[PDB]
Amino acid sequence: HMLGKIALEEAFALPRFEEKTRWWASLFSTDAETHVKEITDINKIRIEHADKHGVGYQILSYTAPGVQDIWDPVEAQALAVEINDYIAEQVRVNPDRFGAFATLSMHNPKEAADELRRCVEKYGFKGALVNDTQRAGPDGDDMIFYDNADWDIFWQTCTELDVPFYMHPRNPTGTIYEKLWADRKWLVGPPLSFAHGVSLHVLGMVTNGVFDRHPKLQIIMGHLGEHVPFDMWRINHWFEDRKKLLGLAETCKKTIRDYFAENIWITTSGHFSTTTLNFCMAEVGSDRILFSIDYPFETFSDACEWFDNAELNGTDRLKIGRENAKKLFKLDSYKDSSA
Amino acid sequence: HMLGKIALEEAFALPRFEEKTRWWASLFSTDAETHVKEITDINKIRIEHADKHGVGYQILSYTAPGVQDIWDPVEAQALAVEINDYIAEQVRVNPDRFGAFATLSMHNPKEAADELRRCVEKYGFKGALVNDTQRAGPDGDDMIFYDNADWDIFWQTCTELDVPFYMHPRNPTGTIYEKLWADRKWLVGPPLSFAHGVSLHVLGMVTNGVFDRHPKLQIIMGHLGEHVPFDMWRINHWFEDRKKLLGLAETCKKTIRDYFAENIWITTSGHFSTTTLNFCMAEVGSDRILFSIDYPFETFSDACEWFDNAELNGTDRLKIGRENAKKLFKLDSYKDSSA
Amino acid sequence: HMLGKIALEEAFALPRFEEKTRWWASLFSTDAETHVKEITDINKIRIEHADKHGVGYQILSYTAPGVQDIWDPVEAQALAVEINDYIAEQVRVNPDRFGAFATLSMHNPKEAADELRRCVEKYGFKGALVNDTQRAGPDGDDMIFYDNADWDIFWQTCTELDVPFYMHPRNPTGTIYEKLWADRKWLVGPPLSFAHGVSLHVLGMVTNGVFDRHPKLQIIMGHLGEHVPFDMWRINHWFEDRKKLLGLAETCKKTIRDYFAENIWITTSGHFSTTTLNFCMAEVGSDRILFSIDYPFETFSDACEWFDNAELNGTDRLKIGRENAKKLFKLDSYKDSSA
Amino acid sequence: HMLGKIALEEAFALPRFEEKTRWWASLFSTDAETHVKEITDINKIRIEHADKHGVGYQILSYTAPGVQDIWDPVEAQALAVEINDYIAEQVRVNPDRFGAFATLSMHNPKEAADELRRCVEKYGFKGALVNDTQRAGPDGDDMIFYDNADWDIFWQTCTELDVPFYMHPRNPTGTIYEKLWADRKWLVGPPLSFAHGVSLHVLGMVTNGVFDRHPKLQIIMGHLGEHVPFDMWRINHWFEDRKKLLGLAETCKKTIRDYFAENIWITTSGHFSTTTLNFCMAEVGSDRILFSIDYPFETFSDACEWFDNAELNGTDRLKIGRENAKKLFKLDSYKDSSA
Ligand SMILES: [Ca+2]
Ligand SMILES: [Ca+2]
Ligand SMILES: [Mg+2]
Ligand SMILES: [Mg+2]
Ligand SMILES: [Mg+2]
Ligand SMILES: [Mg+2]
Repeated sequence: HMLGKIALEEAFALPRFEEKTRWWASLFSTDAETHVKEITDINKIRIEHADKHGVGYQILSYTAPGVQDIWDPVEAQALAVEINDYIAEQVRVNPDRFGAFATLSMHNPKEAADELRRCVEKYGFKGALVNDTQRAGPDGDDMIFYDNADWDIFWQTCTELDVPFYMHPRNPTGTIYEKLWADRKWLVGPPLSFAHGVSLHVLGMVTNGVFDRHPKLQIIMGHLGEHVPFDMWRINHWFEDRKKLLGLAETCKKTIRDYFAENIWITTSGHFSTTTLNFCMAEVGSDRILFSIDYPFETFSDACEWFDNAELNGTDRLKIGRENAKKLFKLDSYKDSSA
Repeated sequence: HMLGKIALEEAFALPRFEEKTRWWASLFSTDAETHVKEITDINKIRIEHADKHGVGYQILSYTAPGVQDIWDPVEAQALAVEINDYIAEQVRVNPDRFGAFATLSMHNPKEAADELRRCVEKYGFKGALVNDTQRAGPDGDDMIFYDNADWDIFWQTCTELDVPFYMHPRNPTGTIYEKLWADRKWLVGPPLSFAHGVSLHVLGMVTNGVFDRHPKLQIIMGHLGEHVPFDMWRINHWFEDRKKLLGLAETCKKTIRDYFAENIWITTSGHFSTTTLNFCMAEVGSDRILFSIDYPFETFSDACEWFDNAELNGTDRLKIGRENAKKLFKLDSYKDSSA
Repeated sequence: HMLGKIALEEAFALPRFEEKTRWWASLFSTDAETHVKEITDINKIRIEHADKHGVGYQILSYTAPGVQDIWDPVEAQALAVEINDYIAEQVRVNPDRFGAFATLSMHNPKEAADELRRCVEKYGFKGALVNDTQRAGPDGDDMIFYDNADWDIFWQTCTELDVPFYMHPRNPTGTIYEKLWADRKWLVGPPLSFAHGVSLHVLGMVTNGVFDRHPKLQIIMGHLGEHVPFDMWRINHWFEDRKKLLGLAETCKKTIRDYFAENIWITTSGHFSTTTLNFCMAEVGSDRILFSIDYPFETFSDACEWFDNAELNGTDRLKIGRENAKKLFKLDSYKDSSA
Repeated sequence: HMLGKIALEEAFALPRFEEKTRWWASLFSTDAETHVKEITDINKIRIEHADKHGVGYQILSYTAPGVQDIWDPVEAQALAVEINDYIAEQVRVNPDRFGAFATLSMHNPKEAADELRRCVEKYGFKGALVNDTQRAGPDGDDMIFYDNADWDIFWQTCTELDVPFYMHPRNPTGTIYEKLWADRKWLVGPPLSFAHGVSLHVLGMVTNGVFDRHPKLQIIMGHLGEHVPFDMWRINHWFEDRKKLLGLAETCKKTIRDYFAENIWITTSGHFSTTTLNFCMAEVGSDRILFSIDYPFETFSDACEWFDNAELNGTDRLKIGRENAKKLFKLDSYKDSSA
């Protein structure tokens, strides 16, 4: 019933990466042929789906693992630039229906800062979406986290442009994959490993003071917060009543609840559960929750039939469905934006 | 107000390991001197606390990381035997207040099976409590998981004795620690890493068919299920609607909800949140939730004041507080067991 | 697709009361012709609905206001006897699909007790269902309540036979209707007036000591408890911390939560809300919640599609759907009872 | 330890009505002497409580049953004028701690509108608080409801001044008390009768079109909405899917959820339940929930210790504790308003 919804965990892939798309689809799709067409399509099938399910605006982003899988910094940077140029041309076809997040190589803070700036200033991109850590090292076995002082120049750019950063998952790779996941591989992705990566990274940003140095910074997590709201009580207790008396306070000046009120957002991507949504409204607050889908790994029908029909007060259905995002991303009018 | 409560995530340490106890306390306690005395005491301070807070019975278990930190199999086995002999003598002082879980070396399935059998048949231990994977390899960088066919002999022993297995966390070590945790070390333990280990292991047991080969097996998780109930909807969706059409059904014959109804238990250790408890009652069911404390990392006061005073229907307060555990562990009478 | 569900707020009417049936339908049905057919049918339409929606067993009862609308005691008693004899003959056609509640005139405690006893002993009825207070007095403007010593012989018959009593609503009538409802007539029935009557009556039983004199007595309320769970905290507070220091304790010896654990049941009739069900699971406990429909005022489709597909743990879906009622009504078998 | 909280179901009585005050206290207080002192005090005991419990601002109102108990219209109106003049003088001593609601005789719409207007324009009162229906008729056994066209001039005055109307309960009286309550008298007041009256009246305003004729009108209910949120699903179902196909749509143009998003507020007075608050956050939305106490029938300690320490996200703690009310009542400053 609700129209003008905004979705913002919505992936695309370059047409020239069909092999990579099919490999990823072999893990996460039950219809590879349909998946290939849907993840590459922008302006036809995606619009048909959105027209049928009351989605007015979609903020598109590059599929995982995307650029974060690329450990050669020169190749990674060139791919990020290529993807951003590509999607900017695609969204120009229907700008009243689509915006985009920047795709970044995260090998170098200044390089990523400059490319984010290019995307926002040249193309009007709405923020950045990065698939967790950047693979690095001679054969990609290292990983680059962004929760340290080397990345201050990048987070300062996010706050200067006043745009959010969506911390999306990626698959485990290298030694981590071999040690923890190969022998229980069906847990890779949405069932468990994705959330383990994102929650580690975002709570690393918390405990390493990123939101203290950059109190304006907005970080978004999918999948109703990648487990974190479930342990809001336990994290807060073990911070305020334990670790904050042992040294954590030196690099973490506020409570986990403060950071969720001031800095962190969660979306409903891939987690179409009213019971869990209700629990998140208590632990995080409806003001900090955004509707999203996770297309094409999830269907518009599943996400939108769920949300349109969920038992929910009308105030929060409007906020989660579009008004929260309209404010956060400073959106102009779009289809059914005031319907 | 409720008396005769049962707690079963309650740790002790051997008096001769004071240095190890102090190191662990430097991470997880704000009063090392009191912690040292409390984790070694069995029959005096522990009883004073329990008498003040309506705890009739405690099932004791060895502190983490315990034997799972020991990668030399000969040393590990000898320590497990030592600990079990020690605690059996300690609980004989007040058997109406204390039982114990077996402490095991998990280097070898048959060895662990035999020691569990010794503990149950000789000492009347109530089950096993193991701190996640067993460190192994020449310098302890390897880890032994129990979700495979080599461990069938061990899980068959659990079901033959009809006793549960409590999958407790341990700290990350070796390469995993260096790669994921050293640069965000305040997340080690209760704030995040503990739950990541246990949930991986237990969901590995699920997806590798342990509960299919051993449908009577009962596994217990602390900390309200180590995130898993939060993603019950998402795991079930990505199993039944995705991975089960891609190959998971070959080694996983039931739904995640079936396994929580038939095989898995959660406790309230270290997670004194009525809002989260309510959400777990919806996702898991009050019949599958056990009260516990996590002493001495948590206080009796915190856990028992919370639970005694939580808004809760009287049926579930009695079940979670003691009647669920009385049935699961086939308990004879104990202090206030019918009060 | 749970099978073998039990529903027990399921109404029929005598064919000879068509004019009265059409008047009730003019208030509470959008399709009077289908309503007349459905409320008078026992063994065809009703069975077809149950076959399509996984309902194995239904306990049938007489429509409201029913005998409680009849203020002439002789006419009322003869009608009750007629109804019970009638429904006994009809449910003989499908004893594995139907049981019945006794229909009673509640003008006289001994008369009602004798007729309940005849129904149970002669016909195997499962209990009694009564539409709130009995209309009485010259023109029916008086009300007979059952929460007093005159009714002890009746409550004792319920506990002796060990069958429950379903306190169903009826419409407001006479001076009460004129004074409170006529100027806001769209609130009559399920929107408000029904719950106001039942909660008054049942909380009257509580505060007048009925469950103290008859501790084994089981009372069932529909519609998730007619508001009472919403105020569980508030009622308990204003009893234990206020009124029970001013005189209530003289006739009310347990807490409201005690009575919901020991004496009171709620059903899901006409209240197909998972959010509200979850809240009742917290305030009342899943052990004390029964599935029901409220057919034909509600459809099988609405009730069963909601419950079959509600997000709920498997343990509580089985209990609420059938196992709670199977135990309460001592059902050893019926269609799909162990499906 | 949230400071600057706003409470607004906070009662006073005139010193000259001591006998009436002691009678009300005999029903609803366990300490009559303290009650008399607290309900008549404005500027000493009340301020001390607020200083100790983080309440910056209180909107005071006259005790129930108040002017609504007075069936002589001339006496009732003179009493209202007296009360408003009185409380205006008392709150001048602490304008950064107190505002007031108008006390009204509701015998005549124009008379009430004129007195509300005098209170707002002359004294800066914040709205009106009325104890349900106005007693009227020879011996006060009649009731005046406000959900009809006669009261349009009054509702228009509320929207013109842009101030809300608090529908507070009163005791049942006369024939209604005798017929429904006298034989179960411990249910009178907070346990049940209060909510039955207020929900009847407010849902009467809904179904008689008051919010359609006056879409800007704001109505406040105490006690987490007097049961209505519990039946949000059921009311909405029986309106939109039943009664609105039989005639309700002629005088009721929006859904019940619409009216709770646009016109109706609930407060936490006398209902210090986080479980129930969470449920109301789902059914009503945190934006429409206001903190309040119900002093001196409830203590500051109970209300404020509950709310200050409730598990709640930080965003909603600030909104419910003060920011919602700050916006509704256009408060630019008061003690600790931005603390
Ligand atoms: Ca006919
Ligand atoms: Ca005096
Ligand atoms: Mg995604
Ligand atoms: Mg522990
Ligand atoms: Mg019914
Ligand atoms: Mg009040």
